[PDB]
Amino acid sequence: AASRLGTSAFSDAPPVELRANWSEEDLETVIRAVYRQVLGNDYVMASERLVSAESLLRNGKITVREFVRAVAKSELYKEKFLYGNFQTRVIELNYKHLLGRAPYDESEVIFHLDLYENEGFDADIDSYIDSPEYTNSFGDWVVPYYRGFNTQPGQKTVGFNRIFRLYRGYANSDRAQAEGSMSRLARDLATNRANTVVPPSNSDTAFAYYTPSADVPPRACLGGSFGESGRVYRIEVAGIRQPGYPGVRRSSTAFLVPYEQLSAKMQQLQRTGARIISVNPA
Amino acid sequence: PSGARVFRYEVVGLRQNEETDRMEFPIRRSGSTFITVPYNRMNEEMQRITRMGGKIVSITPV
Amino acid sequence: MLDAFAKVVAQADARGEFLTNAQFDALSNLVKEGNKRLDAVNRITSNASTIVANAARALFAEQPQLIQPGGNAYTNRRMAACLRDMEIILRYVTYAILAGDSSVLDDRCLNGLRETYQALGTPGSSVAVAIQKMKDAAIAIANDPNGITPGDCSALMSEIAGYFDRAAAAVA
Amino acid sequence: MLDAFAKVVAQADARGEFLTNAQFDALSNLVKEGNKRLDAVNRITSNASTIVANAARALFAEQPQLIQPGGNAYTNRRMAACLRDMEIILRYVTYAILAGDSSVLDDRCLNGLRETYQALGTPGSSVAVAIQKMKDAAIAIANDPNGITPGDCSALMSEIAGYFDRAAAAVA
Amino acid sequence: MLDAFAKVVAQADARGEFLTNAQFDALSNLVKEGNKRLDAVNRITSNASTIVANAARALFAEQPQLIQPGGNAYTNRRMAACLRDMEIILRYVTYAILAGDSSVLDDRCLNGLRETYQALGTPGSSVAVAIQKMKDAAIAIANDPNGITPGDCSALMSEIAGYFDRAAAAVA
Amino acid sequence: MKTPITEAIAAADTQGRFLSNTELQAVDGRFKRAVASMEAARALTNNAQSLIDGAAQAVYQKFPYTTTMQGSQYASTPEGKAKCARDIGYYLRMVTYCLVAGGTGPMDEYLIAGLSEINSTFDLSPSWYIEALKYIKANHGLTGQAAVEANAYIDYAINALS
Amino acid sequence: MKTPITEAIAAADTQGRFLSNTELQAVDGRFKRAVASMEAARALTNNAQSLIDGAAQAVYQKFPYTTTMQGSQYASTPEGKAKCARDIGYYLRMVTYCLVAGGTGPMDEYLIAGLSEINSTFDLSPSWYIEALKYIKANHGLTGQAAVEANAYIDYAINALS
Amino acid sequence: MKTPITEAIAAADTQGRFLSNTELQAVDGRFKRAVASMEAARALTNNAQSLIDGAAQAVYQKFPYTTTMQGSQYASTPEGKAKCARDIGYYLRMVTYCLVAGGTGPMDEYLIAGLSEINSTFDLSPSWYIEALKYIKANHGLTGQAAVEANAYIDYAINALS
Ligand SMILES: CCC1=C(C)/C(=C/C2=NC(=C\c3[nH]c(/C=C4\NC(=O)[C@H](C)[C@H]4CC)c(C)c3CCC(=O)O)/C(CCC(=O)O)=C2C)NC1=O
Ligand SMILES: CCC1=C(C)/C(=C/C2=NC(=C\c3[nH]c(/C=C4\NC(=O)[C@H](C)[C@H]4CC)c(C)c3CCC(=O)O)/C(CCC(=O)O)=C2C)NC1=O
Ligand SMILES: CCC1=C(C)/C(=C/C2=NC(=C\c3[nH]c(/C=C4\NC(=O)[C@H](C)[C@H]4CC)c(C)c3CCC(=O)O)/C(CCC(=O)O)=C2C)NC1=O
Ligand SMILES: CCC1=C(C)/C(=C/C2=NC(=C\c3[nH]c(/C=C4\NC(=O)[C@H](C)[C@H]4CC)c(C)c3CCC(=O)O)/C(CCC(=O)O)=C2C)NC1=O
Ligand SMILES: CCC1=C(C)/C(=C/C2=NC(=C\c3[nH]c(/C=C4\NC(=O)[C@H](C)[C@H]4CC)c(C)c3CCC(=O)O)/C(CCC(=O)O)=C2C)NC1=O
Ligand SMILES: CCC1=C(C)/C(=C/C2=NC(=C\c3[nH]c(/C=C4\NC(=O)[C@H](C)[C@H]4CC)c(C)c3CCC(=O)O)/C(CCC(=O)O)=C2C)NC1=O
Ligand SMILES: CCC1=C(C)/C(=C/C2=NC(=C\c3[nH]c(/C=C4\NC(=O)[C@H](C)[C@H]4CC)c(C)c3CCC(=O)O)/C(CCC(=O)O)=C2C)NC1=O
Ligand SMILES: CCC1=C(C)/C(=C/C2=NC(=C\c3[nH]c(/C=C4\NC(=O)[C@H](C)[C@H]4CC)c(C)c3CCC(=O)O)/C(CCC(=O)O)=C2C)NC1=O
Ligand SMILES: CCC1=C(C)/C(=C/C2=NC(=C\c3[nH]c(/C=C4\NC(=O)[C@H](C)[C@H]4CC)c(C)c3CCC(=O)O)/C(CCC(=O)O)=C2C)NC1=O
Ligand SMILES: CCC1=C(C)/C(=C/C2=NC(=C\c3[nH]c(/C=C4\NC(=O)[C@H](C)[C@H]4CC)c(C)c3CCC(=O)O)/C(CCC(=O)O)=C2C)NC1=O
Ligand SMILES: CCC1=C(C)/C(=C/C2=NC(=C\c3[nH]c(/C=C4\NC(=O)[C@H](C)[C@H]4CC)c(C)c3CCC(=O)O)/C(CCC(=O)O)=C2C)NC1=O
Ligand SMILES: CCC1=C(C)/C(=C\C2=NC(=C\c3[nH]c(/C=C4\NC(=O)[C@H](C)[C@H]4CC)c(C)c3CCC(=O)O)/C(CCC(=O)O)=C2C)NC1=O
Repeated sequence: AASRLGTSAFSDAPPVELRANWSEEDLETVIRAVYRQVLGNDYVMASERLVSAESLLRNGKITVREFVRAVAKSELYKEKFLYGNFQTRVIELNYKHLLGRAPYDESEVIFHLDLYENEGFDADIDSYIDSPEYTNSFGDWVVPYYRGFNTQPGQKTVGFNRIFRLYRGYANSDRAQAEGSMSRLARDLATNRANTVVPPSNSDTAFAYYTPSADVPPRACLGGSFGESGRVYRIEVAGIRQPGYPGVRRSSTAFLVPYEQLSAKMQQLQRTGARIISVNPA
Repeated sequence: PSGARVFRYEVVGLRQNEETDRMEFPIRRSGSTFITVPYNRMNEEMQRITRMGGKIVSITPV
Repeated sequence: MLDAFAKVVAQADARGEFLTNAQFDALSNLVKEGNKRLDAVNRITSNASTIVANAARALFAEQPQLIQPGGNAYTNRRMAACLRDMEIILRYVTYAILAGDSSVLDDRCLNGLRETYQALGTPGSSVAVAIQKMKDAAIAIANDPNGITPGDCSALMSEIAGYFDRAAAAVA
Repeated sequence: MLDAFAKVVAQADARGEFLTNAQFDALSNLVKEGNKRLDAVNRITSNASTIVANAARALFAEQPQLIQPGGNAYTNRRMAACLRDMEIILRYVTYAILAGDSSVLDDRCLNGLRETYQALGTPGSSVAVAIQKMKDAAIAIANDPNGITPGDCSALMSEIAGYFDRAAAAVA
Repeated sequence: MLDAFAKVVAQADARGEFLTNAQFDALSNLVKEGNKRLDAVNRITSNASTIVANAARALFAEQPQLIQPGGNAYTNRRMAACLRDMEIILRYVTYAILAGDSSVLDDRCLNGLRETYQALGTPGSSVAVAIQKMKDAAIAIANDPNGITPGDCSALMSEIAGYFDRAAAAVA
Repeated sequence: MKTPITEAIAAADTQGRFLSNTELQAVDGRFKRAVASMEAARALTNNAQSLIDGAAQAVYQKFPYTTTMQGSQYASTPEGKAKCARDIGYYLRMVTYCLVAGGTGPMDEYLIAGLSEINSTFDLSPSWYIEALKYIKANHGLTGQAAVEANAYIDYAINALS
Repeated sequence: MKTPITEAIAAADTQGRFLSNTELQAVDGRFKRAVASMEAARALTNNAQSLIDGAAQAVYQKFPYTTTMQGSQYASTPEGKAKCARDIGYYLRMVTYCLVAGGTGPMDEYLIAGLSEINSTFDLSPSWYIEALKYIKANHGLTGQAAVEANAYIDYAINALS
Repeated sequence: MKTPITEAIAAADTQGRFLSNTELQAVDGRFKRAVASMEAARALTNNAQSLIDGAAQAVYQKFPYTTTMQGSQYASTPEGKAKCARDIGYYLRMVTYCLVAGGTGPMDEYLIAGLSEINSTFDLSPSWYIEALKYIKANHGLTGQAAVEANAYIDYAINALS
């Protein structure tokens, strides 16, 4: 299941280490890929590229690790993400761009935030860059890639869910996303709450399903529900627009429905135009 | 300024496949490798190179 | 990395002269015998695994010191490494055959390979013996005259032998 | 990374002695002529592009070997690199002139550059000639008296020339 | 890195023969007096700060040039660095003592420490003197006759002195 | 360079696997097309001088102002006419390198890289060379699939300059 | 290697702190158990020859096809019987090493590393060694906690082969 | 499932009340009848194969046309005869389930749950299964309370099919 989830093809690793480290062409590719991963697929204009770093990069004086750090600490990166977002959101973006994953638990935010508060941002990026994870998955000669999709390293299951919150498509950039300018994985991270996977748009209608548990039914039924034979299936929906009496209200929401009624409820929801995000047993 | 003044490190061939099996990328060449280390990260870089294994041949202030 | 075509055009660009008629006809000769080159590389790559495995068995039979305790092809981890490097050399030589030039063989192999073996303490002479065993195996499989259209490909076989020899000399 | 004031304090810290009266009057002279220094750096920075471009035209006329095919400047990639490095050297030397010392210039720009060019194969002597071309251009436009409060600052111009010369000698 | 048990196993693996009875009894003797080793490491770690501080006072009394202006330990930042490195070598020697072999001491740390100081300009001889001061301090704290069940620990004391000596000789 | 042969080799090298039939098929296609490619290269090189001078005059006619306005970036002086001839000769020599290499490798590495930088610093507007390449593409005097491939490379250069 | 003492040392090294009392307690427990571990190691090495020979016969009985099938990777030849007496001996030797080291370090460094690769290149079947290890675990003739430790290492190897 | 026990539990749950004496009396009646129910279930499963075989032959005799007339609904092929055996086996298994459950719950949940819809879509005739159930109701070979309860459940199925 590749196309719907969004992982079109992320199925190899681009090193630059070679006898021909320049390789006369391959270095161009490596530079592009670093820009795509570190700057979050931002469209960097030609004039503002970090020419000084690339100089040392071909010369061999700096490794790919040093190149990634140079971009990460350069003001090019800072203007896009660091200066303009909530600090916790910046921590999330750092995890996405440098270590190719999402925060697995609240302790990650605790540690990185404390670094930022005392040592400064430069030290925060340093910690990501030289963390054991970066040193192992990548190797100072391998451009960072989104390894969060693969589960081989050893990670909390929630990680998979969480990475799909940050990656909202191949085309998407974190400077320009549906929920941008505010924390995307903050309220959930404190409560260790799982997230339903929101597939990115693909030649069909899209309705980004925000999931604030402030006003939603619980994940479980927490009762007998209607009491009819069979368990209680929780159905989510986003784009409810047709029946606006005061204005529909809470256009994106979930309903806990007993099994026997699901069919009926389904058609009602389809009538309003909302595309059901998920139907999970509760 | 308690910085700059970079030092070049020269590294003995990392035997590899000895406590570094976990490393994802396979090392492609051992030894005859020069790494530009800055003064501020010199402490950490010593730790990393030695933890991986191997030795340092020479250190040249540039 | 410059394959044969790329090599000739690169030197001609360094001199700054339009490709001369002699160079054109040399390249046309290369294309005329290209099918043979492709056939040879296909046959070598189809038996890659068997080539490496048989050569390895022969090497450890002829030089038991390697697999005796305390030797460099002991511990089953170093055995895996040795097999890996033999097949790596075979892979890059097949790349070279397809290219028609030794550029790939020297770039991403043999360049700072002698030093790595020398620092690890692995005998480079034994590595050369292994390369030679693989040379005989590959040249035989690449000149096997049964199952294919007839012809003479001795020139290409000598070229293959030259690549293997270059590698063996560079490591020993 | 030091500037002129930092240079005198660093020396005095090495000796362990309070700033001597000679150093005090030297730095007072530096500040009394500070506006001159600022004007010079402003003029050079404002004309950076034209300085580099004119110097480049002159260089590729006085050493046609570099431009002629097979010279370290053909291929239009290496041409871009040459222009890039000329501008880089100008940038760091302007940093130095604003600072008033050469520490910034020798810490980043020419800190081993000679070895880099020696390995690349680019002649360091020609690079020095290019730096000299830039030197005369920049000196001329900084000493241009047309449209500014008058007053002789030959000393500052000599210092600018000295920094360019230090770079040119260090790269060759 | 290896420890005592690991060291004998590794030598036996190099030859390829099961551990002989003599090696078995040797390591059993080592583990029989292991509580001595634990006591020594516990006492040294509990007095780390005073060990380094007293040794530092003695070092700068014996070689005042270091704290005079312009010397390598001057300016209070390099003084902090000097204290840090003294504690670092103490820490790695403590690791070695708990292990029972100096393998860890020479495998991480002292692996080019001499070289790093030589490049920095820091006098290795002075470092050696400091290591000796710490040697006396540590042997005293680990050999104090008061506060523990009486017995013999002189063998381990000679071993500890040996580790400190190895560090001092490797850094100078 | 990005030569089809070495592109296949690199594709196999990044995945650490012996050359599969995929790469062999690619190289086979290159050898099949090489007959026409070499014919095209021979055609362009044999009449190279004629095409170079014709293109120079074409640019002079399309942009008369380039032959009159004073300045270093003009061919008003005989030295400027010489440099113009040298540049258009470079373009033709590079296209004949690309034809023989079998791909856009030569054009990419020995030209088209930082071309924007150079054309902006010395103020050589790309349009001049674009029109010159257009003349070459119209007067090359090739036929068949050889003409097709020669045109394709020329147009790659044209679009790269734009 | 992954010896208890050394892993405690590495754990302290990653934090950069002197060995705290927790680590010292751990290594003290190691030393306390070492007396029994070395007694078991002596017992295993004193009857090593009988164990190796018995395991070689056990695998011959479980897989008769392996003693008749012609080929290099079979014990149908006397050379193959020598190879069996070599490899089974290596596994028993590694078990004794693990017993002395108090951890799986030796097993990982000298056996398990790359075992998957080797059994595929030389056409060996892991099941052979698995059966041999089972025989060794049943005839080791140890008792008590020492027996528990030895059987744990043997089963580690068994599960690694599988 | 509409087991008597679970029915009482649900009746108390919808009112959020602790189990009153009335519910306890009902469950006691269940347990009183359960001795005969379990005896009957054991009897039916002891003769399960014989009962299914006999019922199969009964419908083959009562409707001979079903064993000759062409059509997927008919058993004019060995696979169709297998389907007949399978379905009468389903009915017998459901009867045993209902006997142990002490109620018609199992019969309603795993059968009699759109039986009309399915037989109509396939166009299979209810009469077939009705006669098969009749044979089972006569050949069950029970006596006493067990007999009356088992025949009651079989008749429930019969009237539900119509
Ligand atoms: C500290 C700032 C800094 C400097 C100084 C620097 C120098 C520098 N110049 C380079 C290239 C180059 N530099 C030149 C320069 C020249 N060619 C000539 O004919 C002239 C004589 C001369 C200019 C006056 C050329 C031709 C190359 C290209 C080498 C190549 O790719 O083949 C390279 C090779 C790798 C690359 O192009 O990125 C480096 C590292 N890099 C830096 O980051
Ligand atoms: C935009 C910069 C920024 C802010 C503001 C921020 C807030 C923030 N404050 C936190 C903790 C906290 N913040 C407070 C704050 C307070 N407790 C009180 O009793 C007071 C009323 C109040 C202070 C006056 C407390 C108690 C915690 C700890 C919560 C916990 O561990 O459960 C945490 C939890 C993670 C951690 O402790 O590392 C976050 C994310 N994070 C940020 O990056
Ligand atoms: C490879 C597949 C792919 C696509 C398609 C893609 C789209 C894409 N277009 C963007 C920007 C943009 N897209 C447009 C597009 C347009 N504005 C208009 O007026 C027109 C109607 C229209 C062009 C037809 C603009 C103006 C921006 C810049 C917005 C900004 O950065 O502020 C951005 C992010 C902001 C940025 O440029 O940094 C992305 C991610 N990203 C991808 O990876
Ligand atoms: C009492 C609290 C309350 C709020 C806040 C509320 C919001 C609200 N506004 C809606 C519609 C809408 N709201 C807008 C609003 C805007 N369109 C624009 O172009 C602007 C950018 C923006 C105003 C400046 C639009 C266009 C729709 C219709 C969307 C559609 O039919 O697709 C809908 C969708 C269903 C409907 O139309 O009834 C909701 C739920 N409803 C509520 O009951
Ligand atoms: C793809 C490019 C590439 C090349 C060329 C390459 C060669 C290469 N082979 C190596 C090791 C090795 N090579 C061997 C090979 C041998 N053992 C023997 O007994 C024989 C004499 C010989 C084979 C015939 C062994 C055993 C090692 C590992 C040494 C060790 O673990 O101690 C090493 C040292 C680090 C390592 O183990 O990887 C390199 C770099 N590696 C590469 O990634
Ligand atoms: C964890 C293993 C490890 C070791 C062993 C190590 C040594 C080490 N000590 C250093 C600094 C230093 N070390 C000293 C040490 C001394 N100065 C003296 O006067 C005495 C003779 C001596 C102490 C007795 C000094 C003065 C510096 C600062 C040098 C400078 O930048 O000026 C530096 C240079 C980078 C820096 O820290 O500023 C290294 C690499 N670094 C490491 O990461
Ligand atoms: C996908 C890559 C690829 C392969 C593998 C391939 C095989 C291939 N080999 C061919 C011919 C041939 N192959 C050989 C090969 C040999 N003659 C000998 O005596 C030797 C023992 C052996 C070489 C070592 C010869 C002589 C011809 C015919 C003449 C020629 O093409 O030069 C031909 C052309 C005529 C034909 O057989 O259909 C093809 C297509 N073609 C391909 O496109
Ligand atoms: C949690 C880690 C840990 C520690 C630290 C520890 C201490 C410890 N040290 C002991 C013995 C001992 N302690 C010493 C210590 C000394 N004797 C001398 O004469 C010297 C002055 C001095 C060297 C420091 C000696 C000689 C023994 C004798 C028993 C033996 O050698 O194993 C004993 C056994 C008898 C006793 O309780 O004293 C314990 C339990 N036990 C532990 O489990
Ligand atoms: C192989 C890749 C490559 C290219 C493309 C290349 C072009 C190139 N042409 C140049 C100059 C020039 N080229 C021309 C050419 C022309 N005059 C005209 O009237 C026409 C419109 C035009 C020809 C179509 C002129 C006038 C200059 C001098 C510009 C100046 O000095 O200001 C220069 C500046 C340095 C010099 O004088 O050589 C470069 C780098 N050099 C290269 O190595
Ligand atoms: C120190 C750890 C270590 C291990 C484990 C190891 C395994 C190992 N077993 C091998 C072969 C072999 N292993 C066997 C073993 C068996 N044959 C059978 O019929 C049985 C079922 C089974 C024994 C019970 C045989 C017959 C060979 C030779 C196969 C050949 O030469 O092709 C080889 C190939 C080299 C050789 O011929 O010895 C290795 C590397 N090598 C090592 O260095
Ligand atoms: C446990 C609940 C349950 C019931 C009740 C059940 C009955 C049942 N019997 C079926 C078919 C069938 N049943 C038969 C059986 C017979 N052939 C005869 O000659 C007789 C008259 C008759 C036996 C009385 C045949 C031939 C079919 C296939 C009819 C077709 O494919 O159209 C089918 C259609 C799907 C299939 O091919 O199996 C169902 C659903 N399946 C169930 O899961
Ligand atoms: C606050 C922003 C800012 C400014 C305005 C600046 C430049 C600057 N140029 C100045 C004047 C001047 N500029 C020149 C330049 C020259 N004239 C000549 O005939 C010589 C050839 C040459 C000396 C090399 C001279 C002589 C003065 C007057 C003396 C001086 O203050 O420098 C002055 C003093 C009077 C004034 O305000 O104009 C300033 C502040 N640097 C800055 O950062």
